[PDB]
Amino acid sequence: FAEEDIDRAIAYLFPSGLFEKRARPMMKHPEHIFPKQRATQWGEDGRPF
Amino acid sequence: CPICRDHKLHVDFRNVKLLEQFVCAHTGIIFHAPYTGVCMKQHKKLTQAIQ
Amino acid sequence: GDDFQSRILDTPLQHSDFFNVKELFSVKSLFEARVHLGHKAGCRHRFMEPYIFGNRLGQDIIDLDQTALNLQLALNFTAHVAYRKGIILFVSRNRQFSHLIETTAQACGEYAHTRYFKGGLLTNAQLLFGPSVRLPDLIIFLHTLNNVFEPHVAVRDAAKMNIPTVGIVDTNCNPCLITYPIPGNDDSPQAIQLFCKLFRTTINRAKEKRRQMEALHRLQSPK
Amino acid sequence: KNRAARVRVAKGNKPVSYEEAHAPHYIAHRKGWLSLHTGNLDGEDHAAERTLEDVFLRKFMMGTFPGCLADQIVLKRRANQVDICALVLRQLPAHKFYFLVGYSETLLSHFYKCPVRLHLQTVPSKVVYKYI
Amino acid sequence: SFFTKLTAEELWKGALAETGAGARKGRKKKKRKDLNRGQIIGEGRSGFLWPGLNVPLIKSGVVQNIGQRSKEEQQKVEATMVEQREEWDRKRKIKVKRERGWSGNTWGGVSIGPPDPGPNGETYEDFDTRILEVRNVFNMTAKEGRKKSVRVLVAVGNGNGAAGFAIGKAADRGDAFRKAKNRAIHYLHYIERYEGHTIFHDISLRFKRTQIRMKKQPRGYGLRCHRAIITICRLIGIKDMYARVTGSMNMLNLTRGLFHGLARQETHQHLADKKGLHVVEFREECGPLPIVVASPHGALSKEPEPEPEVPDTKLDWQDVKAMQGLKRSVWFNLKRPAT
RNA sequence: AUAUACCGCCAUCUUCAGCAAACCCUAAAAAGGUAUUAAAGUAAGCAAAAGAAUCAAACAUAAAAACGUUAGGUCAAGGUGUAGCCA
Ligand SMILES: [K+]
Ligand SMILES: [Mg+2]
Ligand SMILES: [Mg+2]
Ligand SMILES: [Mg+2]
Ligand SMILES: [Mg+2]
Ligand SMILES: [Mg+2]
Ligand SMILES: [Mg+2]
Ligand SMILES: [Mg+2]
Ligand SMILES: [Mg+2]
Repeated sequence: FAEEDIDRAIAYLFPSGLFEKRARPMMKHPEHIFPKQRATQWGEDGRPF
Repeated sequence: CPICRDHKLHVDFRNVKLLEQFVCAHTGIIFHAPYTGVCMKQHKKLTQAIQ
Repeated sequence: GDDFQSRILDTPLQHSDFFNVKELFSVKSLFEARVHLGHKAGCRHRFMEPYIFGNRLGQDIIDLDQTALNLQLALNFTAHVAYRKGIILFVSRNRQFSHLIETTAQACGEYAHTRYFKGGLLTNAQLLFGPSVRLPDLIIFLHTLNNVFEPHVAVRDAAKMNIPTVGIVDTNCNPCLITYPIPGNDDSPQAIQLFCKLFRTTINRAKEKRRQMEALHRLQSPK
Repeated sequence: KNRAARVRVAKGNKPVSYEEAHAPHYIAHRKGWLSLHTGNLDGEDHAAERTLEDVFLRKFMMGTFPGCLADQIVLKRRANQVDICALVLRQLPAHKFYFLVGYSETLLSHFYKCPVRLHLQTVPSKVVYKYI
Repeated sequence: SFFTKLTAEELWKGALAETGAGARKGRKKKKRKDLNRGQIIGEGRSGFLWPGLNVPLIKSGVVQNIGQRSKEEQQKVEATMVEQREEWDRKRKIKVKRERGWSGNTWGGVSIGPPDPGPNGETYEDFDTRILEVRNVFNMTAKEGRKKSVRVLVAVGNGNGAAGFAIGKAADRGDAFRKAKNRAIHYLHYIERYEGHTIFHDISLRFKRTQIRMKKQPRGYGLRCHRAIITICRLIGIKDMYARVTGSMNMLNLTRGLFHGLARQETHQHLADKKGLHVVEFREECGPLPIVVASPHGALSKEPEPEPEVPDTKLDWQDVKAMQGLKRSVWFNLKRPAT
């Protein structure tokens, strides 16, 4: 089972006809949906990296 | 006033701890009535008890 | 345990020149790098006249005896700050020496800000950088003026935050707010390269001394 | 300026749900329809009667579950069956919901002469899409 | 009709009439009320009892059935709810203590609490904040015509030598209080107190057009100063001092001038170091006994300080006039409450 | 009766680019805060933008358009505060 099959399954099981596709149901990998968090720029002592 | 509002407070010559509060610790002068806000009746009574 | 930590941090302050920074420079070395050359008399600041040896046909000359004394103190302070693991930020707005000063900070292991200084960088650090940002413990101003011939904003803003400042001050600058002023030439490439070398050798010596001091005292604890 | 179904800006302290945040021009684009029947399809009859039932069914549920509705209800008609899907806050005890479900279903099945079912999804508190 | 009935949120929105041209025109007033406050689900005027909604579903092991309260029982319940309404209404009526400042209707001299915590949980509970002026300034704008801002001057202090002031401006008074209160904690002067109760020496200064003449006083003298100076002195911790303010009574210039003078005074220890001599004190209540209050840190000198036959000091007529026997004003040294 | 108590739903500037919140700076601040070979401004929200619609594509047209201004329009869509009529 792959990402392509997932998108097809969700479209069958949750039919949505909204024109904007960002507003449709999605079961995507957390990396795709969650924005990359910029890592902390300093350590425990507080000295920037 | 401070004395009248509290009925348990008693102006007596033997109650020195109360009397001390109405005398200047540095100069030993009895405060005038406006200073502590006591009424004139109790100020006279305090002055006699301190004396 | 507690004795060892006290030894590491309190022993260095019982010696006048714990890091032997005196050897790094000499009046002769400074004179080779043209550290005694100042701006014309017209450009002179009133608070620089103490440090000026005289006027050689319109060009103020900087007494290299006062420079040597002040430079000794400034390097000594910069070493103890580096020894105690403090953050040191190099600051300059001269674009001829922007790459050299950024390269020095990287060599030392410290920080450089040679670009446009944002208003509020230090007085509004939490908003700009984050809630727990640790500010610099020392700012070294290789140049104390910006490119419009006005004091660098970080001189006043570093005093507001009570951060000590080691700055190179020339005959047209205002040393009043610099904690450790170093009177000297700020324009010549040979003068700036000498100062950059001194601050880099000084900082590296202080960091190395800390490692050795920790190893000796640490070894004693088992031994 | 357009004032229709637009929850206007305040000072960033007004919680709004997903339904409230989107203005009318986002209908069929970002947000769907709360009621789904076949009466507005082309060549279909009884739009007026389905629409009147919706108005009443919404006023009935607000009064029958006063202060317990987290969002607007969703009405779903299939054949003669009516299905009411309501997000309800967890304010009332559990047994009270069983009473109001039995009452509201039987009463609306004998009023419109159709099988009516109530579907309740309980939320701990209103879901806030954004603070405006 | 049942179809022309609107919700409570929409009914109060119109009736209250908060939004509208009236608000910008400065227009007691009606108060919103919650009508579902005391209503219990399942309770009606008719008094029916619904098992599982407004009464126990099972009672003493008996499955309850529908019922209705008698006319007498329902009348009691109706009257009881009417009583509960009165109790809740009374709560709003109550008005409780606050402390006035210099005057009952003014904010000057009013404590507004400590500044807010710092970035790393740095609490300032030991600091107190006092208001020194609240002003409603105006800026003309094309969009709004006259627009109003609240300019607040506050002072902070821990009563132990550390104090500061700031100005906060906002459109809302509550916001201006927060801005000034947290800004002033960033401008903390440390004020030197002689023995913790007074200034080290007389201080005379002019800040812009405001003149201040402070005088060092003995214990028990109390604060005899401008009400603002009394407020600041308590924040600093000064207990005994005299001050006079003349010229302009600008509150900002008085606060800036006060802190300027109090922070540029000279402690006895400093004076001994500058001149190298001992600083000795002579009290009339201790007789001729010499009291040494500060000794030079380094080397004690041996050259006596020059004592001129006639000093060239610049004297203030106000100070001297009293000792010359000139009658004072009727307003001078009146009996006042303890400060 | 009062749109000069309001909700609701709009007009106008307007397809204008701002608005407001939290901060920071000023030899005091009523207010102001930009310079890119950069000189005290910063980082989030709303609007614009983007996206969606006119069933490939673009462009275009629609739609959208904040805070305010005109006590702008509407008590006669409906509702409603206050006052008024109840043979
Ligand atoms: K209106
Ligand atoms: Mg130069
Ligand atoms: Mg009054
Ligand atoms: Mg109008
Ligand atoms: Mg138009
Ligand atoms: Mg498109
Ligand atoms: Mg747009
Ligand atoms: Mg009109
Ligand atoms: Mg009209």
